[PDB]
Amino acid sequence: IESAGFETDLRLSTNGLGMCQLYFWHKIWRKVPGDVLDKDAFIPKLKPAPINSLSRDFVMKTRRRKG
Amino acid sequence: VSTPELKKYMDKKILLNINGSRKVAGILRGYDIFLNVVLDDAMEINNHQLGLQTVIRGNSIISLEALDA
Amino acid sequence: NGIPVKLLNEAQGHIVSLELTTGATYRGKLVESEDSMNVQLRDVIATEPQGAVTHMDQIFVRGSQIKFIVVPDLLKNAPLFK
Amino acid sequence: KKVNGTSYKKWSFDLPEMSNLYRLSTPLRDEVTDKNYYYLFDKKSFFN
RNA sequence: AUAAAUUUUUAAG
RNA sequence: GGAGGUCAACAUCAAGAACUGUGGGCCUUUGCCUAUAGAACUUAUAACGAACAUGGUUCUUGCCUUUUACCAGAACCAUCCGGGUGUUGUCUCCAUCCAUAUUUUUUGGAACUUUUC
Ligand SMILES: [Mg+2]
Ligand SMILES: [Mg+2]
Repeated sequence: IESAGFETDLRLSTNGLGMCQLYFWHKIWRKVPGDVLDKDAFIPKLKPAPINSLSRDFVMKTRRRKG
Repeated sequence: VSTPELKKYMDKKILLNINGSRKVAGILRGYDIFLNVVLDDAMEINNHQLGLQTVIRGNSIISLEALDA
Repeated sequence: NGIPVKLLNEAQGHIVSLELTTGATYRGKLVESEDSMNVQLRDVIATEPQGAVTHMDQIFVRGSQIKFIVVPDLLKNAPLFK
Repeated sequence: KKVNGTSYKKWSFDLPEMSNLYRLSTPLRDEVTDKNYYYLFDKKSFFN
């Protein structure tokens, strides 16, 4: 989710020297630093949420898309 | 120059059709670039075995037709 | 190197016919050939010089004792010669 | 050798000359040696 | 941690 | 006969990724299928031009008394300064494949005698 713009960020920032590749093999996974169920999580409203809760964010969103 | 590819026939019983309308049988043990054959012994074709192991010269071989598949 | 040898090699796979010094014609799938025409063949019939025929599995023949080899006429076409 | 003739089309040169011409033209030379330098500046990025 | 820059004049009625 | 020319004329240059001729079969010339020969120049971050102008109509705007002249985008079209290749003519300058004999080839295991047909 953090890689949405990564490649072009890199390739420009170095003035065309450099390169990047993003690939998914080992199928690693990781905890999202938030706590999935919390009422008090801070909803940034147009900002990237603070790391203390990113999970309550992601879930409170996906549940809105689904239903 | 190149080795006769008889590694398929290694450790199998073969009818060595040999010079002068004769025959030999026996399990294949080895060979060389001249096509000499070293084989664990068998009969001369009614029938009679001579030797424990046998070595056939290259020139003498008409054919070595496989008894086993 | 010999072009006949090359031809023989090419004929690998195909059903070649094959007479010896003895005059004992064979006909079979050519398994392997070498510079010295040390042919191996599969599913091979074996005619005696007198007349009678005998089926046999995987014959080996040493080119020294080979007389002439018939290859299929498709190989005439291409692309060994030029 | 060096040119067609008086009609003056289709020039052809040798290596040493092009070495010297390449030397003298440095202030007007393009100077950028790789394609990858143009990334969002090529045409298609302008059309887009 | 920002580097984001429109124009511009003559005739006739 | 060769080299050229700030010479000319006539062809050809945007397409089913595409040209032309020819042989054979079917329909009845076209067209389809099959066989064969030759394809200059231009094209894949697409094009004759490693460049870069203007005009017409139609819409959308922008200036904003009205028309020329205009502001900046689009669609459809044209004009203009140039270019390549091919053929012919003309003009100018010159000339009449190992090198060698001891098991896979070429240093042979060939010959003699006899029967049948
Ligand atoms: Mg008036
Ligand atoms: Mg009026």
